[PDB]
Amino acid sequence: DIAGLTPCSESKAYAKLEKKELKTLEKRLKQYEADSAPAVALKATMERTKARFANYAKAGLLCGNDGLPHLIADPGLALKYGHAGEVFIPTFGFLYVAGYIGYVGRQYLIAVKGEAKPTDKEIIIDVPLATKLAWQGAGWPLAAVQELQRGTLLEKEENITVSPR
Amino acid sequence: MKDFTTYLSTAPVIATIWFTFTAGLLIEINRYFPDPLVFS
Amino acid sequence: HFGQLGIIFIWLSGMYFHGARFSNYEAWLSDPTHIKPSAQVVWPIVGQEILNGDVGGGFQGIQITSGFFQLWRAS
Amino acid sequence: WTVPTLNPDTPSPIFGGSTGGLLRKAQTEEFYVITWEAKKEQIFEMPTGGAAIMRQGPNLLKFGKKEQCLALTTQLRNKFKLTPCFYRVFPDGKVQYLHPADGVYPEKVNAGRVGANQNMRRIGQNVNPIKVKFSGRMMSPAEI
Amino acid sequence: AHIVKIYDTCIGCTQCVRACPLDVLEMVPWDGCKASQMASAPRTEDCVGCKRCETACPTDFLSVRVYLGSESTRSMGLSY
Amino acid sequence: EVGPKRGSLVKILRPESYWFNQVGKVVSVDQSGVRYPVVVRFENQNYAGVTTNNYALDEVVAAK
Amino acid sequence: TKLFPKFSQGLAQDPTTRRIWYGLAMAHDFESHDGMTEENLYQKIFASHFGQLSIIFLWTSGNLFHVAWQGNFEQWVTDPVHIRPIAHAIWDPHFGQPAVEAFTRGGASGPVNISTSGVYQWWYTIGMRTNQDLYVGSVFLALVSAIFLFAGWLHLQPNFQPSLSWFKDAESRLNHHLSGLFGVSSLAWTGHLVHVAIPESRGQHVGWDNFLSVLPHPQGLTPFFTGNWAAYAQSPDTASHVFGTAQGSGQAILTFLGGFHPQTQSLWLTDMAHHHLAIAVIFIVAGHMYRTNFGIGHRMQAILEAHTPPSGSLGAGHKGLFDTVNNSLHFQLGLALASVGTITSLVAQHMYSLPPYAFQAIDFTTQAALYTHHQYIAGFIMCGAFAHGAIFFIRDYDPEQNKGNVLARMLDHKEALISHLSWVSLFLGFHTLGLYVHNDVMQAFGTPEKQILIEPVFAQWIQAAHGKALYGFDFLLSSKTSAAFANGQSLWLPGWLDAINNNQNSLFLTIGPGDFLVHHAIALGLHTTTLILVKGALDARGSKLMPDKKDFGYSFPCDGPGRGGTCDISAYDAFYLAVFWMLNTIGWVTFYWHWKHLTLWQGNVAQFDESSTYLMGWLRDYLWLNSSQLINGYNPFGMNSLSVWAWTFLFGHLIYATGFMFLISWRGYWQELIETLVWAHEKTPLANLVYWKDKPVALSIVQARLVGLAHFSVGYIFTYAAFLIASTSGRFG
Amino acid sequence: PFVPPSWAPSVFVPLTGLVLPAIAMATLFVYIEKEAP
Ligand code: CLA
Ligand code: CLA
Ligand code: CLA
Ligand code: CLA
Ligand code: CLA
Ligand SMILES: CC1=C(/C=C/C(C)=C/C=C/C(C)=C/C=C/C=C(C)/C=C/C=C(C)/C=C/C2=C(C)CCCC2(C)C)C(C)(C)CCC1
Ligand code: SF4
Ligand code: SF4
Repeated sequence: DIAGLTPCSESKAYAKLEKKELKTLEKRLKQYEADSAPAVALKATMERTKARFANYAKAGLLCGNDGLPHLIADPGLALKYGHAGEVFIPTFGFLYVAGYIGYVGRQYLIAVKGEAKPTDKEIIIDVPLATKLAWQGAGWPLAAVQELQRGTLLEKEENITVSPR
Repeated sequence: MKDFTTYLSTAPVIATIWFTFTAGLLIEINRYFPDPLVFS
Repeated sequence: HFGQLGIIFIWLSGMYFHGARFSNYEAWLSDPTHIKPSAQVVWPIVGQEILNGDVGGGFQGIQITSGFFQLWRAS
Repeated sequence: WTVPTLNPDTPSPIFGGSTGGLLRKAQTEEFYVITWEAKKEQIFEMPTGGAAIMRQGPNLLKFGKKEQCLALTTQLRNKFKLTPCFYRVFPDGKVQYLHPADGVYPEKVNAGRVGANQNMRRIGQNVNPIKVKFSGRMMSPAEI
Repeated sequence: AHIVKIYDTCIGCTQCVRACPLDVLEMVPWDGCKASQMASAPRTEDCVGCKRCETACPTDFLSVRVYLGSESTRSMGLSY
Repeated sequence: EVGPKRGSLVKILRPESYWFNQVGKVVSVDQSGVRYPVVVRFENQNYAGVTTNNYALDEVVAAK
Repeated sequence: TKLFPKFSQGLAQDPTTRRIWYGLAMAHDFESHDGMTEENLYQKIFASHFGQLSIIFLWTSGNLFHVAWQGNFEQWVTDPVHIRPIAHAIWDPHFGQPAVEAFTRGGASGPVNISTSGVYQWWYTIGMRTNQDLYVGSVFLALVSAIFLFAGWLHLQPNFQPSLSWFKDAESRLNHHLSGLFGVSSLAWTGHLVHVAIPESRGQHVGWDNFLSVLPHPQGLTPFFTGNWAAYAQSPDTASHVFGTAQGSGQAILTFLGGFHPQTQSLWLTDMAHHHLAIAVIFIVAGHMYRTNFGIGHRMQAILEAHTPPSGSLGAGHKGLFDTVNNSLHFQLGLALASVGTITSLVAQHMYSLPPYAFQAIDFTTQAALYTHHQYIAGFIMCGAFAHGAIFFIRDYDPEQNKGNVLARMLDHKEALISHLSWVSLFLGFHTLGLYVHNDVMQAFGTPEKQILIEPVFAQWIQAAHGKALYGFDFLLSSKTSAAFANGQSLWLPGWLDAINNNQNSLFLTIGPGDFLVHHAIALGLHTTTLILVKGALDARGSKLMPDKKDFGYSFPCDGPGRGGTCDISAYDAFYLAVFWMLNTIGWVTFYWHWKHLTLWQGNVAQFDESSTYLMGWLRDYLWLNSSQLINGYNPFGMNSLSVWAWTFLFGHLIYATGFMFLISWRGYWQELIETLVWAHEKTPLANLVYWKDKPVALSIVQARLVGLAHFSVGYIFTYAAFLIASTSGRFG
Repeated sequence: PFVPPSWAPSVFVPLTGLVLPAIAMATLFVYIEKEAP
């Protein structure tokens, strides 16, 4: 398929891998009773193992000669062949959360700079203010862009200290 | 009580609660959606 | 120093409690030479349940090297 | 104020002795002598290690380097409120006096002192190292 | 011998002179500051380079600077 | 009659200062013709723990 | 006062042992010597370069002499596949009889060392066939060494010392070095290949005794002067040619076959002849570019002055840079090390994948040593390139003469440069380490299918563009309908495509997820090492913590415990910290090269593909698995030929660990300990009769960092060299 | 003509490993300790 890979659902090595893991679990099972606590736990593990291998095949992943899933990172190849969920979609999932955390922290830091004693507002968190800013961060991408266009996102070069040069 | 709630607002106490919450959420998600590898 | 003593008692209490609730001590008493002492059990999350090894006595858990089973038997 | 003259026969404190004293340097290059007056017999700490009792009246000690003499001077002034003075003595018998150079301790401003190694500029107004290059020796811009 | 320089930002606090453990520095009269006194370095041949004087200077940047130079028995702080 | 007013905010222009391009509060200005009459206080300490320093008239400018 | 060192009165007046150490360590810093002038500085450097050249040709002479005297070159040339080359003989009186027998091998008279430098394959390829060929070369290079040494003496004499302006004639030196040093040397080397090397590869002897009566080509120079240059490319060596013999050979002397000789698995000699002829023409032409005494050509100052973008994006542009470069030797040395350092890496990259010497590929130990050798040397040269760039800023940079040009503007946004290098290093480290740890946890819990394996699609896409058809991209040279495929289909693609699609050679090895992780670790190494070195240079002249750092020099201990503490604040210390990251980076590169090749050489590439995605595989399947033979070189039952590498392996660990002492424990502890030793000696009877002349003292703060770094580096190198050779040679050799 | 005698290592190895180093160290030790006129 892509880069010589093949769908895991059609991969011989992938299928053989599932048998090896289930065989290992089954070997430990036969040293216990039918419905003892250890036996139930082992059976639960085997169910998750079977579900995991079905899910990855159902997801249409690609397996190499190793018979293990490989991920596609190029946006063009991902959207071309329906691998957007491996790296492309999770890319924009992380950035939203990462920007959320960073934007919320920046809002709080600016908020307390106006207080009389900013340092004491950092070791001892102002929880009522932090919760207020935590919820308003859901719209950070909109607020972040508008700050950039209005020119209030960055400090002036003349207001930043620098070493002799 | 005002001072006690002030103590709970100190950085080490907040971080413990926050990460205890954050870790619990991630642990619980993986308990009900085991083995997530692809968004799908 | 009272705080240090109080902490040791919580620690000692935990060791005795985990022996009662999460151990194969009773099975170990019957077959001490074949059953491995174990007093810690892990939850089945993110696939960490493999650490619950086969220790004997129809029990799965982490094998302990603290020697608490031998101390309890002697007493 | 006039430069004091050292008296080699001045009595010394009651001290058993230690292995932290003078070495062969004192016999070949130089050593240092500190003298002071004691109001009463008292125990002080030797910079070389141990405790010694100062006799009432004049006292004299010999040390291997200048810093040891000025370390004892700080102890005597701060705790016992004394006024010690020490010299540099050479093996040839010459004696050089210092601290206080002019009789007044340097912390206190005194008329008649001439400023030395004073630059009438800031640190940020020194020239660049390139401008003092090939001056015959490694020279910092601060020197010129 | 090390090099010790006093710059015209000195405020005459005398802290450098007190800090020096070898009596290298001293205070002299001056008219360039409120205290009317300035630090001086007349005995740099006894300087060891500890830089306790720089630790004690309040001015920013420092008004007393030590440039470690040629070594000797005195500057190397040897008693042997 | 020389220098900025007491309590006003000034911006430091000494490149070798810890507070270069930073704003501080004027505490007093010496009128005796000394080299560095202006005294400025800062809310953030420098690497030595100091929060005050003396500056010349031309090394400080009014906020903005 | 003491005489030594004669070049510094400050050191000569020091009564302590620091005088001895510092006298050695400042010998070659001519700029810091007493009474030095600019003109005398250049004449000393010119003389020193003659000394270096004489050592190089003498070192080469020694190699030629010992192989001929004690090697088995004449036997090796007969059957290079199944004979181990001999480096030199061993005469160690400490050896026991089992050791003497163990090291006797290759049909030698007595104990010998096996060569790993590849000189046998190199010399055999260029036409050497007998021991007398090597003897004449050895005497010739010993003579050349003497001549350069004499020239070093000659140009120090009163009437032969060049003036200062002579060393600053940039246009004339570039014209000569490009056309003569590069161009003519490459043209001369083409002459050797056409006249000597190629005929020797076809079974015809050509030496100084008969080369004037032997025709390199059947048509002698008629094609050359008539423009029919294609005649020289007709009837090349066939695929059945047996190297060194006339069976299967051809007649062409200039070709573009583009592949590997089927038997020797190395580049064709007729391609290497046409290669050197081609660049020689380019270099000779390129050497007529600059102004001289004849009224034509460019003046480099004019070129720099012109290139200022009209929009002011680069400020003043390149105005004033000619004097900045022409007057500073540290700027020139930094450019020379940076350029040479990169080319050393390029040599390593291209020599393992395009082996130019016959039978080089099959000698696995030689290939491993050659790649590791040059990559570690490149790493050191790159660190030096930045060190001397930092020295330039402190010593030679003049802000007034560089006002507003590109160089000055680099200091203007140095925080931006350093901040972004910091971000890239953090990003690569977090995600590179994180993915490895994720894959390790998955393997530990027995779920190898849950790990994150990212296909190197971008790199696999490049391999497709070059003709590797495995990935099915059908791109450019991988597609038989593209114009790129068609145009080159008659010149070099048939040979190139045949080689790139052969999976038994190292030409564009197949890559997978294991290669993805390692490459991103290499990027982390390059960026972090650059971060440390770049910070050391841009902050060399000063910083907020030390605004006037330039007044103290390139290398000083510290500024004391005031202002919070200033340990390792000089630009010298930034280089010192960067050497650690350089070793770490080159280590990752050489581990990656070695493991990927061991699996290839054993045919089991699957091991690397499977075990390289988590860090336990490296520790288990590479370091632990391949140490089995090394550490058995000597054991309670006996010893074998690997006992020298086993001994050297532990020898490296010891020097490495000793370096920790100089890096962890600092001076104050040791100076106070030495003071009781001085007391003990003076009070001891029968020993205080003897006395010292230099007062014992502890090493300095700066010295111990260098001494600790030297032990760290030496132990680093010797440990891996012993393991690299022992694991590779024992496995196959 | 070039081939050295078979006994060359027996002489040169001790000479360059034990003898010349001894003279070199003695030369260097005396040189560094030498005092200026
Ligand atoms: C990190 C850099 C990078 C690299 C090395 C590649 C590499 C590749 N991309 Mg990807 N791509 C990237 C980033 C990158 N991409 C980004 C950031 C985006 C936007 C989110 C895309 C969007 C994208 C699309 C929409 C497509 C590719 C495709 C490709 C492949 C061929 C064309 C190409 O991009 O040539 C080298 C890459 C560059 C010079 C960088 C810019 C590439 C642009 C954005 C896309 C060019 C598409 C091209 C015009 C398609 C023509 C048809 C093709 C079959 C020949 C190649 C494997 C094509 C594919 O799937 O081929 C099989 C394709 O259709 N890429
Ligand atoms: C044609 C005239 C000519 C020639 C031949 C040279 C030659 C040389 N000059 Mg120059 N020089 C000239 C004119 C010339 N000069 C003029 C006119 C001036 C006055 C303006 C100068 C002023 C001058 C100075 C001031 C200095 C030199 C120096 C040198 C030496 C540089 C070091 C060296 O050997 O590099 C050899 C380099 C190469 C052979 C090429 C290296 C780059 C290639 C690409 C590397 C890879 C090639 C190949 C793959 C390697 C194969 C390896 C093998 C093991 C297989 C070199 C011998 C320096 C020196 O050492 O003096 C003693 C020096 O200090 N020259
Ligand atoms: C052709 C390139 C070149 C040249 C001409 C120079 C020239 C110079 N360099 Mg530079 N340098 C280079 C390459 C070069 N460098 C490289 C590759 C690096 C990176 C490693 C550096 C890093 C560097 C630094 C960090 C410094 C210099 C400095 C200097 C100056 C003084 C050198 C000195 O006194 O050494 C004296 C030599 C020694 C004290 C001993 C050197 C040998 C070392 C310690 C390793 C020894 C290993 C040992 C042999 C192993 C034994 C193994 C055992 C088993 C037997 C001088 C102008 C110094 C200077 O003053 O700059 C302004 C300086 O600070 N260089
Ligand atoms: C294995 C050893 C090691 C490691 C891991 C690092 C790591 C780092 N070094 Mg260091 N360094 C080392 C050895 C090491 N160094 C040595 C021997 C030297 C010679 C003195 C140096 C000299 C040096 C210099 C001079 C510089 C660095 C820099 C860096 C950073 C590079 C960027 C990076 O990877 O960011 C990613 C970060 C990491 C990989 C660090 C580890 C992160 C861990 C895994 C996080 C775990 C968190 C988790 C919740 C558990 C917490 C538990 C705890 C609360 C109990 C990073 C912090 C550069 C820097 O600071 O750049 C910004 C830099 O300038 N290093
Ligand atoms: C290249 C350097 C080198 C050489 C040639 C030798 C040679 C020797 N070493 Mg080794 N050694 C070296 C370096 C070297 N060593 C180093 C660097 C170290 C420190 C790591 C050691 C530590 C060491 C130890 C600890 C021992 C040796 C011993 C030996 C001897 C082993 C063979 C034997 O049975 O001798 C038997 C020796 C003889 C039959 C006598 C040989 C001639 C004697 C030693 C000198 C005669 C001098 C003569 C009468 C008058 C002066 C002549 C002169 C002016 C020409 C041999 C003499 C062993 C030994 O026996 O030492 C005495 C021994 O115990 N070495
Ligand atoms: C700090 C400093 C310094 C230093 C620096 C350095 C050390 C640097 C380095 C640098 C480097 C080291 C760089 C590199 C670069 C590179 C590059 C830039 C490359 C490029 C390439 C290309 C462009 C290619 C292309 C191609 C391809 C890819 C394929 C096909 C072919 C071709 C050709 C097309 C100095 C001395 C100046 C002084 C001042 C300061
Ligand atoms: S140098 Fe500094 S510490 Fe000394 S008197 Fe001047 S301001 Fe005070
Ligand atoms: S460096 Fe030390 S000895 Fe020298 S002047 Fe400063 S405090 Fe005194």
